[PDB]
Amino acid sequence: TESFAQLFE
Amino acid sequence: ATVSMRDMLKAGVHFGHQTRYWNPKMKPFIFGARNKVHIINLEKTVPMFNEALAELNKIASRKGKILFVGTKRAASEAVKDAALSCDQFFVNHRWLGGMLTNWKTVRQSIKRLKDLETQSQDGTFDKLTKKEALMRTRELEKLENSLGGIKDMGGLPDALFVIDADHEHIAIKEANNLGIPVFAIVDTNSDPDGVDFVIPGNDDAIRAVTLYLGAVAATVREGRSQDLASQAE
Amino acid sequence: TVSMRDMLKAGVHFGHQTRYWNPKMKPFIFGARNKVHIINLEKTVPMFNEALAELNKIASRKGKILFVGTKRAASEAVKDAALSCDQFFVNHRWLGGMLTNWKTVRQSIKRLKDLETQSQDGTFDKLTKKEALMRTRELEKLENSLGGIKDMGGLPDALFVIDADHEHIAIKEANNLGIPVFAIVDTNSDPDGVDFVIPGNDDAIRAVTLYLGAVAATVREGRSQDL
Ligand SMILES: [Zn+2]
Repeated sequence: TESFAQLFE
Repeated sequence: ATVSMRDMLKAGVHFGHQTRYWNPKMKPFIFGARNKVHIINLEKTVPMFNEALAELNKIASRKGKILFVGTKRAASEAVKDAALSCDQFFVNHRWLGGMLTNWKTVRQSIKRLKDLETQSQDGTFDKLTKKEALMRTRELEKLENSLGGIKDMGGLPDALFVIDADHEHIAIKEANNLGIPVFAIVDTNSDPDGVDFVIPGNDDAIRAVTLYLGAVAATVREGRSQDLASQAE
Repeated sequence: TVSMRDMLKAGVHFGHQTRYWNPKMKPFIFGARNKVHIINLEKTVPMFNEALAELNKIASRKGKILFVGTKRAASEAVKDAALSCDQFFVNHRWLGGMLTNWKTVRQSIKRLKDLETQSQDGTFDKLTKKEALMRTRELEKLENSLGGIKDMGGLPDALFVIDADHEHIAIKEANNLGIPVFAIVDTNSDPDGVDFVIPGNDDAIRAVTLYLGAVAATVREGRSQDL
């Protein structure tokens, strides 16, 4: 799954 | 006691349950819905957790009794080891109903329990019968299962650290009735109003659970360091 | 050979309460905390390692080490350790004149060994008449301390003491005769006459066994290298 940091960005 | 905002990400703290079983009160800690699940907001999570860590650390410094509660079988084993490692006792699976309040009545139970343990290397050899022997062993086992891990306390504990909270709503009710502060790893389906330190994690996968256990374990060792000696060599 | 992780587990760093402390030991102390002095382990090991070297040196010439552990707790522990290395031990009161007054104690050991056999063989039995009780009880008293050195051991070449205060009487007689001494000095014990010194907790059961282990190890090793 994609990293939370990138998702939140 | 500042667990990387990324370590928990791999642990599994982000994955809650589905909407069909979602406490509407938990809205302050939501990030959206992956496959209709509910992804806890880690950014919202983390200050509270670290704050509680410090809170629990100052407790152990004042030498306030801590406690942990058993949950699922995997959770229970993990909780036991972390607790035994340092101190602060630990529950196991049932919480023995109204332990708090009926702490005086269960005190007599603890007394009988310890006597039997002592008499388990005494009464066993003499007057043993093919009937009484099974009685003694079996009863001890049952008593130990839950009462064991609490027998040490010899008094009223000054704190509590449960997991999920929902699975132990009973435990929180008694704690609220005495003032004893508590901490709970609330999840997407857990009423946190009764908790004084909302840890919006996820009681699941064990992995992440092991993280919380490891964390607090470390904070209570800092309390023991203030109770023993400072770091040096 | 011991490591910092070894001691840190046992608690060697733990020192007596603040009040009780000889300011002469301040160098071997790091920073006191919670009204308790914390030994500076960083200094302990370098000296403990040197002392183990010295003990190996001694055992090379087949010298006789003597272990002193009056402290009730460590007393039994010292007994066991001295067996593996076959060195002499004294786990009770360090009878005054133990070394200085050798002539008297030597005659005493003679009396002991003689009594030992007689009763062991059975002579004592036939006598009975409460006189057998007297000679058996005398053996017990003598063995309670004299035991451990019965096999000669005249004027050893070193003394290993757990505490550097309680056994001050021993740490003195040896200085008079010039016999080197070692001690697990704590923070409340005078660092005098100890020669090779070793800042270490002398109370905890855990820590004493650690010291006993390492010292017994080196002593037998030295015997083997000469062998
Ligand atoms: Zn859950």
